[PDB]
Amino acid sequence: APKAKIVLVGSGMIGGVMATLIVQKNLGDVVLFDIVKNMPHGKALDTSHTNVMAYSNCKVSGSNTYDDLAGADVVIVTAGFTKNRDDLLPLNNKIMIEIGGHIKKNCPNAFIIVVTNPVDVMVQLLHQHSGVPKNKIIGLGGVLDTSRLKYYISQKLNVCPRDVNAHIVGAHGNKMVLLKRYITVGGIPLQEFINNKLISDAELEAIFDRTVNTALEIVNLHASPYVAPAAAIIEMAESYLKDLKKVLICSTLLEGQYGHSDIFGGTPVVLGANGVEQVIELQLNSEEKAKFDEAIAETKRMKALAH
Amino acid sequence: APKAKIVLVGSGMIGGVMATLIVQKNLGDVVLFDIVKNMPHGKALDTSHTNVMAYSNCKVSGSNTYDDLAGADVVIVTAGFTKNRDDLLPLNNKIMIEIGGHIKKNCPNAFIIVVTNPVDVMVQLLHQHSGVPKNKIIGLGGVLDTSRLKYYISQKLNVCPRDVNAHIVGAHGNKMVLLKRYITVGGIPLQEFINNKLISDAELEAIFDRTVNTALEIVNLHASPYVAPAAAIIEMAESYLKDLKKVLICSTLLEGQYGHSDIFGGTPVVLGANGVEQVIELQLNSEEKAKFDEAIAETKRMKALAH
Amino acid sequence: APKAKIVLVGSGMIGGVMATLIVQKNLGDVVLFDIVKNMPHGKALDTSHTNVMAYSNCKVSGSNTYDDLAGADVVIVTAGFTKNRDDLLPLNNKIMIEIGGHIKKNCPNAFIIVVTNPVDVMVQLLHQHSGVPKNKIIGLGGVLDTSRLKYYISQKLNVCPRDVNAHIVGAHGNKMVLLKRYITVGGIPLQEFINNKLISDAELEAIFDRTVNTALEIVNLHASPYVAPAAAIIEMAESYLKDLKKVLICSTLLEGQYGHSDIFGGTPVVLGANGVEQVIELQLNSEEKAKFDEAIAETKRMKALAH
Amino acid sequence: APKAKIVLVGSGMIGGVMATLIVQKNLGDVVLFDIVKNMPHGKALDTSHTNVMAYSNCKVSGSNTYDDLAGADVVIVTAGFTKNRDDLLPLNNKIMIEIGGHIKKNCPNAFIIVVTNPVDVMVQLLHQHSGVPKNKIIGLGGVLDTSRLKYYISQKLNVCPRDVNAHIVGAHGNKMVLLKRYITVGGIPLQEFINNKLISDAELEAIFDRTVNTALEIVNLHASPYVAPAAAIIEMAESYLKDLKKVLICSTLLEGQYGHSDIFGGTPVVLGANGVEQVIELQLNSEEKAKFDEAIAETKRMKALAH
Ligand SMILES: O=S(=O)(O)c1ccc2cc(S(=O)(=O)O)ccc2c1
Ligand SMILES: O=S(=O)(O)c1ccc2cc(S(=O)(=O)O)ccc2c1
Ligand SMILES: O=S(=O)(O)c1ccc2cc(S(=O)(=O)O)ccc2c1
Ligand SMILES: O=S(=O)(O)c1ccc2cc(S(=O)(=O)O)ccc2c1
Repeated sequence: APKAKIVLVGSGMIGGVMATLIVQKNLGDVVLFDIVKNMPHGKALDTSHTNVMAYSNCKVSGSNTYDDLAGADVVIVTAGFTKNRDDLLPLNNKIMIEIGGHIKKNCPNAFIIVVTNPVDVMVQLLHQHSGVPKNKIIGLGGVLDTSRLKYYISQKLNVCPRDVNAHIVGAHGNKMVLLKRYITVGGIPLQEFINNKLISDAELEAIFDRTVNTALEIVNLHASPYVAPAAAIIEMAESYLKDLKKVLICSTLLEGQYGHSDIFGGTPVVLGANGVEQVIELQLNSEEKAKFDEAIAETKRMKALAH
Repeated sequence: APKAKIVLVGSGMIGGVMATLIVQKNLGDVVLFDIVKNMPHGKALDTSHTNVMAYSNCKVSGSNTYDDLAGADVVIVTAGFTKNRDDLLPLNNKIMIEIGGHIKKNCPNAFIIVVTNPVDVMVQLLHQHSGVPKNKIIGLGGVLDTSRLKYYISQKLNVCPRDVNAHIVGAHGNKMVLLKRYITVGGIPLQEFINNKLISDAELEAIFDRTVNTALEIVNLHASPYVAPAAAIIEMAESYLKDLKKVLICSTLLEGQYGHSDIFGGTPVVLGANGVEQVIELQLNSEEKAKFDEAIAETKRMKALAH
Repeated sequence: APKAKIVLVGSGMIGGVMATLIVQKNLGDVVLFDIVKNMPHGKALDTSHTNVMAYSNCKVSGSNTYDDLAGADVVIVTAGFTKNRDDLLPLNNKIMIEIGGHIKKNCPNAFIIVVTNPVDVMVQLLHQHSGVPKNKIIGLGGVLDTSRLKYYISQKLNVCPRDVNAHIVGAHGNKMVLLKRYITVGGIPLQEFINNKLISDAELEAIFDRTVNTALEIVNLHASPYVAPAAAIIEMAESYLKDLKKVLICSTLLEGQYGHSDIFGGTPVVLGANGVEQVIELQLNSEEKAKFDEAIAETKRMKALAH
Repeated sequence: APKAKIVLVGSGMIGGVMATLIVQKNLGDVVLFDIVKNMPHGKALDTSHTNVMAYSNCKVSGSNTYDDLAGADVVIVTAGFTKNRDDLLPLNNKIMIEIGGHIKKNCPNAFIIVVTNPVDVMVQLLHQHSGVPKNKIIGLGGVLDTSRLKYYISQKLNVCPRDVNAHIVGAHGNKMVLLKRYITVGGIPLQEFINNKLISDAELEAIFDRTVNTALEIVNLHASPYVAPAAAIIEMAESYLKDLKKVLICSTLLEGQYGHSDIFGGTPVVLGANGVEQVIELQLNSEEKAKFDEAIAETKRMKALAH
């Protein structure tokens, strides 16, 4: 059908919330692909029954066959080793290479979202091996990182979480650049709320640290982050599929923005029917740019080790 | 039932989209009240059948009896003469008085939203005659006025309409204060988009004029505005009912904000389970404040004629 | 964009709720077309601002130009004289002819939904003059008529309205065939609820009469039916657009079902990406079929007068 | 807040999709309670960030303290040993006893949904130890079991999954009673589709076996069922919270229906603001009743071993 076909390359925990949310939102047919035998068929089966509860009609099928990438409109890549961090780099590069090959053969016109960490590295590797246009591949980062910052501020301020807006750029991971100057509450600069003593500078510094360290905080609580990563990816995928043209911070190919080329980094983009319709370059000051540069340098360091 | 009871005092065009949207959103039971015999029963009947299409369960009933205000959780007032403008003032004051009396008797604990124009005048009159607390009554203005500004900018910029945020304050009507400095696009100050030549200052001045004159533009096109007014009111009502704590610009009692007391004017407020949970005072400069003052003066002029 | 283009040929009251609901549901871009100068531009403007409140991104534009049918994915026809009934027949035939011509020229691949009454007559006339395939054009009837029956029963039984299912076939209008034997409550035959004394046969006979006479009841209450007609049409259009494959009772071309050919009549169909994917023929008994025959005869009588 | 408080007693896989869906649907504040230290705080944190993506405002908090049951409006019990089956019975009885004690002390007015298997046994044990009224506690079964049957049929018939309705009664588990006679497609008896050769009797027998064995099929595919169980529970909880009055098949206290008293079994009930508002007794024939009796006997056998 002219229903979108959404192929989830990797059927782990992120894959399993993504499938669930696609059905809840009736976004398209789903393929849960994985290298593990049968498991994705089992998850797919479980998930398919929710069509009833949700009043939806999305097929959800499992796959242990790469050729099921054929005809995909959207491909979401979570496959990769997670278990030092740097030693995994060349192993995951191999995974990106193999997936990129299959994308180039089976669905060269697919919109691709990469999640595999370190995302700003893996997304470019997949970009290079899949051959897809620069506007048709992006990496998960800023939507997810900002959800934490937005949420933490909204709880202090007692407002709707979505009413806090905020920008985190450069890279996903420990070098993420939190931009205090670009935080708003109901469209109003956060500095007004600081001036008013509704939230203090010291509080915000604790929230910034908490934001950066959230994955680690969840892992030390003996859980792992996958629900919010999944919702963020679906917000991105949905903006493409429904041509919403939402402004969403994602890892995209830089061509001069922030003084950087030939690298992917986190910046606000507009996602619509044509993929990345606009790359928005924040007019950073020199102090913010210095931090952006550190993010890019780290991405470059890890990319060099990936080969 | 512990379903909310929502009483629409006035069952005209705004009333009829409001009832429709309450059912679409399953927000609560609806009473379409009006002084016109039977018409609200007819609209209510029509609307009730949509429960099937929407998978909802909201009763929708008509009423020609004020005592059906009893037990209302939310009351929305659109009743009033619309057909000079100033001569209608004392006539609509009489309507606010009569409604306020019935609210005080039948539902003193209701959250009240006033739409009747000029809203910043009528809302205070109803406040005074209903006896309800200052945090439990508000007027429609800024949500609706900003929807126009946000929408027009979003079309120029090719972004999701909701991703433009903007503030219009002071009053509804021709003295509305559009604050250029408080416009953002995906949380980013609009000035960046001006610096970048994505939108010009002259364009924005045309959009500001268009925003102010939108009711008149719709009326000269031989229609009348009621769909968006209705959606805006429901966004407000929904924030209260579901305790969303959205930041929404509404007419509320001023107690010193902007140098003004003992008057209602448009400002961002937070709407939650406790009504107006926060009144947010924008840190306006002297030039913006001068325009705010003109808005208040006009409200005061018309209020004096209402008595 | 690959957003659907939905053209509403007729921008009256039904047209105005349809546009509103398309935006609420983010279903596609909307054109409000009408022969009345400027009015559809005014309604379209009003409606467009709701994109903000709804978090949607659908263009809503007015049109006084038939060529704006070009590229329509879905066309919904409400245009026609409403103000005896039979004398309007040839006048509305002329309207169907003119619209069909423009559909054939501008959007031969559009899915068409006809509302203009008497719908079972007008839909076939449009079918003949537009040249579209039999699976790509349908008429509004059963979804709307059954909404009333389902709703009235659900109120007596104190259950979710959607949990009552029911079939009304043959034609829209006074000859509609209500099939008692095909009513269920939560999938359970209604006869069990009658056996149990939760609802009586005499009650159901009053509900059947009320269902048939609902348009007239609304009109005698000094309103007119347009909200539910609009929601029903959007349920149909949405099933096509999103390939839901809902079972919905609509006027469709009969090719032997119920002993009838070369005529449109109300029966359950399945609406998906391929239009009418299945025509379902209820296995009526001779008594039910006699009533079906009367419905068809009346449609035929009026069709003969249309030429 | 007058937001509902929903306490999930057990924060495993079912608990984690339930929390996610409550936020997606903005249904109320969530507590993920578990005996495992910190894990529910970690899941709760992850889940809380989705408020941003979903435009919701639900708190999601973890808890290792039973007294956080205080003020719960809805309590959902998934805690229990899963790893023969009968040997776990007295162990899980102990868990129901401990939970029931805390419910009686902290939230005697809560609506309770039990999931712990065997559900028809555990729900009655919790009923007895919590002291709550018979209309305020139910067990998960029929909504979930029928989702499978409805889904499998809808795929054969190429219709919207929700348009298949079906009844499975008696008990959850291997003795579930699938009632062929109560299956409909778009409200039309399934036998018509059999008469028409759209689906065969032998196909349906394979689908019935598949339905019964679905948990086992998922487990043999190296997954486990938790997504659909979660969606089904939320459909139930949502019907209560929003007073939808949906007809949903659940385990409830029998007081003579089907010839059975002093036992819980699966039957259609109506869930609204007053809990179980109606217990609906299907008018089973002697052959269907014999199978119902076997279901009850097995529940009774296991209940006897639980003490
Ligand atoms: O590249 S790493 O493996 O060190 C890495 C970086 C960022 C991450 C973010 C998350 S998040 O989903 O919590 O944003 C989870 C795991 C991560 C791993
Ligand atoms: O007070 S007036 O009658 O002049 C007045 C003011 C503002 C208005 C705004 C609208 S709007 O709904 O277009 O915002 C409609 C009618 C209005 C009438
Ligand atoms: O053909 S008539 O003009 O007599 C006719 C038939 C059925 C109708 C149904 C409705 S309904 O929207 O109430 O179903 C409204 C007007 C109608 C007019
Ligand atoms: O009581 S058992 O442990 O044998 C039992 C019964 C029914 C079940 C149903 C499911 S289901 O979630 O697949 O319906 C899962 C586990 C189950 C365990």
